[PDB]
Amino acid sequence: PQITLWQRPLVTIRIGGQLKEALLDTGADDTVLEEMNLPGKWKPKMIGGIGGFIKVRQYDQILIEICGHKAIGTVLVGPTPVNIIGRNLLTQIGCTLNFGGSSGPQITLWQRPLVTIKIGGQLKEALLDTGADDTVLEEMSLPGRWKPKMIGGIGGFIKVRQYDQILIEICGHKAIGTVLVGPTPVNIIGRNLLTQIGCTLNF
Ligand SMILES: CC(C)[C@H](NC(=O)N(C)Cc1ccccn1)C(=O)N[C@@H](Cc1ccccc1)[C@H](O)[C@@H](O)[C@H](Cc1ccccc1)NC(=O)[C@@H](NC(=O)N(C)Cc1ccccn1)C(C)C
Repeated sequence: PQITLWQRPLVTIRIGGQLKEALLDTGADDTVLEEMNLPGKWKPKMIGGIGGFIKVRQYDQILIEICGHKAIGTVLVGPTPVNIIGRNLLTQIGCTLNFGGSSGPQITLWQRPLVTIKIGGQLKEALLDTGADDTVLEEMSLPGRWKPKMIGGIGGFIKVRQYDQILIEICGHKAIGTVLVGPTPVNIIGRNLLTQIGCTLNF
């Protein structure tokens, strides 16, 4: 199958005899599920994201079915707004990112999908992130007017500066779109620019 990124890549998993909805997320190392009470023992863990850390419980060897495909791995359970399928499970279902309509350059998720971007006129690297609505870069100087905005993620909300109609080159592809600038741990390329450069998920 192929998943487009016009929408959030939400899918049905099953985890127990339960269907759940979850987000297919290439920028997440880990898989995070909403609070549910599993039998088993767990380890305490702190995970971070945009706006800070939350505490989670780590369960090992959970089996999930993602789109008729089985995966077995570590899941973290906690007060997440959304169930996130991270690269630890996505690699097991054979999921790749493909640019150019389909293979096309093909990117595996065994490691973090980091690429070089050129943004006026520096090179940075950024994570290709199918779970993000928006593109968030580290603090930099872009020419143009901006406005304050707030965005959130795991851990909460950050204040960003929004610039519209900015040119960016992602792997030699041009995109012209909105970029948020603020105190993000990582440069994130989200669905707003991913779609411009013809990125899909395939398995
Ligand atoms: C779940 C965590 C275990 C995960 N963290 C994580 O993997 N690490 C910290 C390790 C790491 C380090 C360096 C590089 C890569 N990975 C995480 O938050 N990953 C982010 C990307 C990120 C990595 C590192 C630092 C900061 C961010 C996700 O991949 C990213 O897609 C998240 C997912 C998300 C979405 C909704 C709610 C919670 C989490 N989106 C976001 O944080 C964006 N927000 C949204 O898009 N929304 C809140 C809208 C929305 C609503 C509903 C559904 C989806 N999206 C920001 C960037 C604008």
